[PDB]
Amino acid sequence: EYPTVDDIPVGEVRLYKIGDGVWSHIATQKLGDTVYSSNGLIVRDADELLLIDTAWGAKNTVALLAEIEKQIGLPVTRSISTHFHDDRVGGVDVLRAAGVATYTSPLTRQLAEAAGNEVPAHSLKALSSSGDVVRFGPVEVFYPGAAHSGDNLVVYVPAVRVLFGGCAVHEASRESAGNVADANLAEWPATIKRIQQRYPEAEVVIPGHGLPGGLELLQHTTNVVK
Ligand SMILES: [Mg+2]
Ligand SMILES: [Zn+2]
Ligand SMILES: [Zn+2]
Repeated sequence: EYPTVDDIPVGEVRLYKIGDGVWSHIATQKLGDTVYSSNGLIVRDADELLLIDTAWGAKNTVALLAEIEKQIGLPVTRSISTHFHDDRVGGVDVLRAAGVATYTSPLTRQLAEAAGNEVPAHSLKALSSSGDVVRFGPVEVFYPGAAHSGDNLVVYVPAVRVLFGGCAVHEASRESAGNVADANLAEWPATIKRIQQRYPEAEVVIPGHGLPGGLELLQHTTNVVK
């Protein structure tokens, strides 16, 4: 039932119910010859929605908003981007066009600027050192340390025990580390442990790319990082 690269053309988006008031969004994108899939999150708060990550580009993010408005029928009022790469901030200008208040960590804004990528407008201050946590509407935003990138954050929804691990967590089938050009492989194991120790009751763990699983995904990531 979970969408993969094989059932979504580039330029379409799909939503998938994870629990009460929680969906993942799934999109696709081609770099050169390779097509990938990518996951974000949608969390209901009263009569509004908080978006976690873009759908990897402006065309995908417009379609994300259209799918959200079809399937759910509530406005996206704020967004959070979980690191600086295009699959997280790519399409932030689409969000701003639509009146969305876009947030990320200060480091993510600096790194995104340095990479020539779109930059969320507002900083989540108080997310500066490994271990920092802030509450944000219906979720916690946790900065566990460097791993996939120096700035990567995870988002936990406590009501329903859902952890969006983003690109710091690999899916079950993935056996290679991936894009490690911004990675901190030395620190990635300690970062994962901080996540495991913080969210031991998580029922679902969603990676940045691929299929969701449980908490087994965290140690699987430590194994893949070697
Ligand atoms: Mg870019
Ligand atoms: Zn990335
Ligand atoms: Zn990614």
